[PDB]
Parts: sequence; structure tokens; C-alpha cells
Amino acid sequence: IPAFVKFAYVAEREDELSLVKGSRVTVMEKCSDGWWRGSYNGQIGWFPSNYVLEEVD
Repeated sequence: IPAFVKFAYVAEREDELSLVKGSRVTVMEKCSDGWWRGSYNGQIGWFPSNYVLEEVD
């Protein structure tokens, strides 16, 4: 199961991801640092958990 995005943010940079207004993304990574990795149906990069619903299926 993927995640549910709430708020949208426009900004793409190394370590920066843009959030959607109301879509679903795959947010689930396990890093030893504070920054987590995330995947999106159509693109991959940084976890958008900033404002998303994550479900560990």
C-alpha cells in the first residue's frame, strides 16, 4: 500500500521534493540519517512524508 499526500509543495532540488495537492505516493525507506528516501508512481527521490499518510503493508 502507498501513501496519501495532503498538501502540495513546488520545489525540486537535490534532497528536495515537490508535494502533490491530493494524490498518492510511495513513501517508505529506512536510512541511518534523518533524511528518508521515497518513491512516487512516475518518479523517485526524497520521501514526501512531510505531509502524507504512510501505511506499512
